[PDB]
Amino acid sequence: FDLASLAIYSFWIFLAGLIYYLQTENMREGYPLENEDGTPAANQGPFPLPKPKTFILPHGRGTLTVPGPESEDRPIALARTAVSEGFPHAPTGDPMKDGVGPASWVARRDLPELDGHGHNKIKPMKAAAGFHVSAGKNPIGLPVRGCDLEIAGKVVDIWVDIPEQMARFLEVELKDGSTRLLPMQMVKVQSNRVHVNALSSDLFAGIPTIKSPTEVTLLEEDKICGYVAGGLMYAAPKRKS
Amino acid sequence: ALLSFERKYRVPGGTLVGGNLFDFWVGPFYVGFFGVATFFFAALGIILIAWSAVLQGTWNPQLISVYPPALEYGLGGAPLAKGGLWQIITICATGAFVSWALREVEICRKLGIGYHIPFAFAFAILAYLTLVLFRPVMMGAWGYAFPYGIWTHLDWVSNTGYTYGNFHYNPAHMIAITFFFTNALALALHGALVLSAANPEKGKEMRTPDHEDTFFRDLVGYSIGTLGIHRLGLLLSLSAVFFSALCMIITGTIWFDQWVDWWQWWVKLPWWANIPGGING
Amino acid sequence: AEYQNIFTQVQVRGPADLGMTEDVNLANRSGVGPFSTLLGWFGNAQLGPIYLGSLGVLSLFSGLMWFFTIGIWFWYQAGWNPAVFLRDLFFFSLEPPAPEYGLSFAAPLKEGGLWLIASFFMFVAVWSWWGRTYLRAQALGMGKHTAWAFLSAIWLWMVLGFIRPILMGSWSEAVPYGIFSHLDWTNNFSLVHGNLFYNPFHGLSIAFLYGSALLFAMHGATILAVSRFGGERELEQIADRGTAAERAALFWRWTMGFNATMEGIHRWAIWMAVLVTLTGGIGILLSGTVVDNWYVWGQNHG
Ligand code: BCL
Ligand code: BCL
Ligand code: BCL
Ligand SMILES: CC[C@H]1c2cc3[nH]c4c(c3C)C(=O)[C@H](C(=O)OC)c4c3nc(cc4[nH]c(cc(n2)[C@@H]1C)c(C(C)=O)c4C)[C@@H](C)[C@@H]3CCC(=O)OC/C=C(/C)CCC[C@@H](C)CCC[C@@H](C)CCCC(C)C
Ligand SMILES: CC[C@H]1c2cc3[nH]c4c(c3C)C(=O)[C@H](C(=O)OC)c4c3nc(cc4[nH]c(cc(n2)[C@@H]1C)c(C(C)=O)c4C)[C@@H](C)[C@@H]3CCC(=O)OC/C=C(\C)CCC[C@@H](C)CCC[C@@H](C)CCCC(C)C
Ligand SMILES: COC(C)(C)C(=O)C/C=C(\C)CC/C=C(\C)CC/C=C(\C)CCCC/C(C)=C/CC[C@H](C)CC/C=C(\C)CCC=C(C)C
Ligand SMILES: CCCCCCCCCCCC[N+](C)(C)[O-]
Ligand SMILES: CCCCCCCCCCCC[N+](C)(C)[O-]
Ligand SMILES: CCCCCCCCCCCC[N+](C)(C)[O-]
Ligand SMILES: CCCCCCCCCCCC[N+](C)(C)[O-]
Ligand SMILES: CCCCCCCCCCCC[N+](C)(C)[O-]
Ligand SMILES: CCCCCCCCCCCC[N+](C)(C)[O-]
Ligand SMILES: CCCCCCCCCCCC[N+](C)(C)[O-]
Ligand SMILES: CCCCCCCCCCCC[N+](C)(C)[O-]
Ligand SMILES: [Cl-]
Ligand SMILES: [Fe+3]
Repeated sequence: FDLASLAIYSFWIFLAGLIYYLQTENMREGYPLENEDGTPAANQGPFPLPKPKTFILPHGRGTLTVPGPESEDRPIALARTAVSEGFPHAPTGDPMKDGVGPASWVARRDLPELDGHGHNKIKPMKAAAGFHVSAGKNPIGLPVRGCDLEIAGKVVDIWVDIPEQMARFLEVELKDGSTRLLPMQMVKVQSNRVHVNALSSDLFAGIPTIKSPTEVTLLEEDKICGYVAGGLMYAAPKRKS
Repeated sequence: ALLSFERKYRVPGGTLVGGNLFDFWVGPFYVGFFGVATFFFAALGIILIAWSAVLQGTWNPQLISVYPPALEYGLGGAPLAKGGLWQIITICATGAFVSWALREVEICRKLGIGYHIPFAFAFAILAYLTLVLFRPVMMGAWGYAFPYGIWTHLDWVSNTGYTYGNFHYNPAHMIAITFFFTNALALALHGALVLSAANPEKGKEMRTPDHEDTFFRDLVGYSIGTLGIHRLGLLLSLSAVFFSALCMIITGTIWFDQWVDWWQWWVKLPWWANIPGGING
Repeated sequence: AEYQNIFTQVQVRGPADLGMTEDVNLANRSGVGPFSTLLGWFGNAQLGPIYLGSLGVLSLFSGLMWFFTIGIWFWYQAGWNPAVFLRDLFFFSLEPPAPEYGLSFAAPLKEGGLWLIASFFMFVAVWSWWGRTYLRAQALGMGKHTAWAFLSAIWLWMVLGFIRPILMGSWSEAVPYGIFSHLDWTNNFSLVHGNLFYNPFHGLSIAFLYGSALLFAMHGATILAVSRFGGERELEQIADRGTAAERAALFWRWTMGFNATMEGIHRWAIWMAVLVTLTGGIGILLSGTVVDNWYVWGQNHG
């Protein structure tokens, strides 16, 4: 056998170990598998858990070690629809309020993400030095329309990402005078309004709310983004088209 | 078996067809109506490719090939041994890809995410349909489409391109290669930049989205940003497949001569055409 | 319709970002260039600043010298006639020394001594630029991933113009500088070697390039699909898993019966792409040095 035939045989062996490395490298969240009852699954599949690695998080926020002991750290309201594995799980309540399905949120650190300088990554624009709208229609002051074609509230500020300089949320004011953050990726900015297809007008009050008006925390975001996305499924009887 | 975080997302709903009938999983795999269609099509055609592996005579995979109807059958049907199998199997594969895509849509609605993935998968499906369907129909014969075989279909890439000279000269093909080359460069970078960050020098702290911006602004003097590089990747990719389908829809229809010759339009432009000097004067 | 997050609806601008400092030398960063509203619809609107140090200028000078050297010879070919120059632009070529000059530098200017000059500048440009990638990573405290990946590309380039030419015994084996000419060289190369479609590394290289498009398509779409949960902010999804990362993983588990992690998918990414040129360069380097005809080799060792 010649030189080329070695290089090619040698390669296929390299490639498999790579696939193995990659596959295991990708088991650092979500594993070991569970039965729907939360106990460890009998079948883990052919690949072993990797050895843990440890991330040092900036600004004294500690470390993360993956893979690690895993859990939701929250009550999940759902119940089996059938007597064997592999079926859907019926929500035991209001799925939006309960935070299940498309309405799901992870329980992330309840603390805002910080920029590399240790400052909040996300500010309402009003408190963001020298930040303004550079291009496109300015949404501020527009009324907000829910998918029921009713007016949910009005836009009172844009929450921006300081180091990436983009708009992450529209702060929206409801009838009672309190506000809510709407994911920027989940609204349509029109010339005469801002439209939200995911939520009906009446569902706007239900949006999870933040603690400090000047900042928002990872956990809070997840609850907000989760709830909003969930309306795509759960608001369908209120969506006209 | 479920991922540790999985159960909270497996909830009734999201289906395009049949309500709660097919709404359930087998192991990890979501099923739904289009899971079922996909199986049907994919398995039917897989049985049919197994059968052509009889009429051909061999069970070896480097060998088995299903050739299209010959150029004399035109757009009509052909006997199963004579390329009729191909037509069915082709129809089958179209059935499995489209089912697969809409299945992803169904999976999408249930997860409350956007449809971007099966939208992007559409372009692949679309490229394939160009080669096996659109281009053959514009041309008049099924036989102009590529055979299904590991090596023999490669023969058809060579045969086809060399009909037109060195195929490098198809201009849509050029734009296609430019997008692939760039995508792969952009994939390499993107992957590197997130990795260099999450896994910085030994014992240091994780870097930040700012460190990423900084690195590239340091390096090339511009950073496209973390929303942009995903926009970029998606765009570079789909553009490559778009110009691939295009480069091949125009070849054998609007342009059938040697592609290199298409370029004389520029060179015979009246202002510089007859000037002496250079290569063409 | 639903907003799909392909183009920005409202751009927003603050002060210019001068970047993170760490161990970088600030003397060698420029001031911030202007702001493109054009770019802002897709990516960031800010150009600059840029770090140009000693190794930076060496690279940036060399690469211009490589480029200018080709252009001068291109003008000569055009007979210094601007209208010809633009007409024949893809047809011009700066070719390497003929095979009789072997690996020697003694070949005349018009005979491809020019081409060796131009290559030298290119050689310097890339390798300096390579270390530039490492260096900027070092100063930020980051991984050398970018530079290790860029090596993979340098590999194919090093094989086409340099290493394979040495091994074959001449510079004439190298690639000419020109648009159509180099395209021809590519196609002529395949024929001379008995059809690279028979080269197993070539086939693999293709698989990775297609796969690169397939992967990045998947990935990019996936991040946009989950950008409603803050998906694109990947480093913090790594440090603390979000509902973005979760439904991202689960789309793919429910579809193909397995999935990735917010960190893991980038290992897939870097390797998918890197393997393209990696296998590519092996495929080329083995061609003519060892394997004469890929169809023929493939008749036995297949
Ligand atoms: C000598 C031959 C000619 C030549 C002749 C041709 C010809 C002929 C064609 C190309 C095409 C292409 N050529 Mg060319 N090409 C040449 C030289 C090159 C060179 C080079 C370095 O020299 C490059 C980089 C390229 C690059 C390209 C791309 C633009 C394109 C292939 C991508 C594509 O279309 O994907 C599209 C992707 C698909 C079609 C995949 C579809 C996937 C489907 C939907 C899903 C399948 C699922 C599967 C069944 C799953 C299996 C089941 C598993 C269990 C999961 N060519 C030479 C000069 N080239 C082709 C093209 O553009 O066609 C559109 C084409 O037809
Ligand atoms: C797109 C332009 C040309 C084309 C040009 C080339 C060229 C040129 C080459 C290939 C090569 C390949 N092509 Mg082809 N190929 C075409 C269209 C197809 C289609 C299709 C239905 O459209 C398929 C399934 C394939 C399949 C293949 C693979 C056997 C191989 C690597 C693909 C890859 O890695 O992509 C990236 C995708 C992934 C990594 C995902 C995994 C996809 C797996 C590998 C597909 C396996 C299919 C299996 C062999 C057969 C499926 C049928 C089963 C019975 C169900 N080609 C058209 C005609 N293709 C290379 C080769 O190795 O040839 C021997 C090669 O050099
Ligand atoms: C007639 C045409 C021949 C053919 C001949 C060849 C030859 C010859 C080669 C390839 C190679 C490739 N071919 Mg082939 N190829 C054919 C048919 C195909 C088909 C097809 C559809 O039929 C496809 C899809 C491909 C695909 C491919 C790619 C997978 C591979 C290129 C890798 C790459 O990304 O390089 C692009 C990346 C680089 C070239 C790296 C460059 C890195 C350097 C450092 C960058 C320097 C930049 C410089 C400083 C300028 C800066 C400018 C800035 C603006 C400042 N070939 C047929 C059979 N093909 C290459 C290979 O590896 O083969 C194994 C190769 O050598
Ligand atoms: C291995 C997988 C892919 C890959 C990866 C890859 N490439 C890379 C990297 C990586 C990981 C880098 O880190 C590195 C980089 O820094 O890119 C941002 C790079 C790079 N790959 C590049 C290009 C490139 N990559 C290619 C391919 C690939 N790269 C593979 C597909 C190709 C192809 C397909 O052939 C090309 C052409 C560069 C962008 C960069 C390396 C640049 C370099 O070496 O710099 C040389 C320095 C110079 C100064 C060059 C001269 C510049 C002139 C041509 C300018 C012309 C205009 C000017 C005269 C006037 C302008 C005035 C205006 C006012 C108009
Ligand atoms: C458009 C950008 C790129 C792209 C995107 C893309 N592909 C995708 C997706 C996306 C976004 C998916 O979501 C989906 C997926 O699940 O990805 C893992 C997919 C996918 N693209 C795939 C492959 C693939 N993509 C390719 C390319 C591309 N896809 C583009 C480069 C290629 C190339 C370049 O050759 C291949 C081979 C699959 C992994 C998956 C679609 C799987 C699917 O549809 O499953 C249903 C069908 C079956 C299980 C089998 C049916 C088979 C039988 C009917 C017989 C075989 C048909 C016949 C044509 C045989 C051909 C034999 C070959 C030797 C020619
Ligand atoms: C009006 O225009 C002006 C005057 C401004 C210009 O100057 C314009 C200039 C042009 C328009 C130039 C156009 C340039 C091109 C068309 C570029 C074409 C280039 C390619 C197609 C590149 C393809 C591949 C090239 C490769 C593979 C080269 C590899 C290089 C080697 C690795 C380098 C090896 C170095 C050598 C051999 C020398 C070594 C000697 C030592 C001892 C170290
Ligand atoms: C749809 C069938 C799935 C398998 C497709 C082929 C996988 C590619 C790896 C083949 C390995 C070849 N080799 C040289 C190791 O024998
Ligand atoms: C059967 C032996 C397999 C040898 C091949 C090893 C696969 C390479 C794994 C990549 C390693 C990634 N890493 C840890 C260096 O970053
Ligand atoms: C080339 C990409 C395809 C690689 C094939 C990977 C097969 C799936 C392996 C992961 C299995 C996951 N699981 C369910 C066992 O945990
Ligand atoms: C990589 C740069 C690409 C720039 C693409 C330019 C298209 C921008 C989209 C314009 C539409 C913007 N708007 C607000 C009117 O919707
Ligand atoms: C790939 C795109 C590269 C764009 C490079 C833009 C950087 C220009 C920096 C100019 C510096 C401005 N100033 C004031 C110092 O002159
Ligand atoms: C011939 C050069 C081949 C390039 C080597 C592949 C680079 C991939 C980088 C993966 C991880 C990098 N690291 C830090 C482990 O070295
Ligand atoms: C990093 C992901 C790994 C995916 C590897 C894809 C393997 C496809 C097989 C290519 C066929 C090469 N061949 C048969 C010509 O030797
Ligand atoms: C290279 C082409 C091979 C594609 C086939 C991918 C196999 C699917 C693996 C899904 C894992 C299912 N399972 C049983 C391990 O859980
Ligand atoms: Cl959009
Ligand atoms: Fe990413």
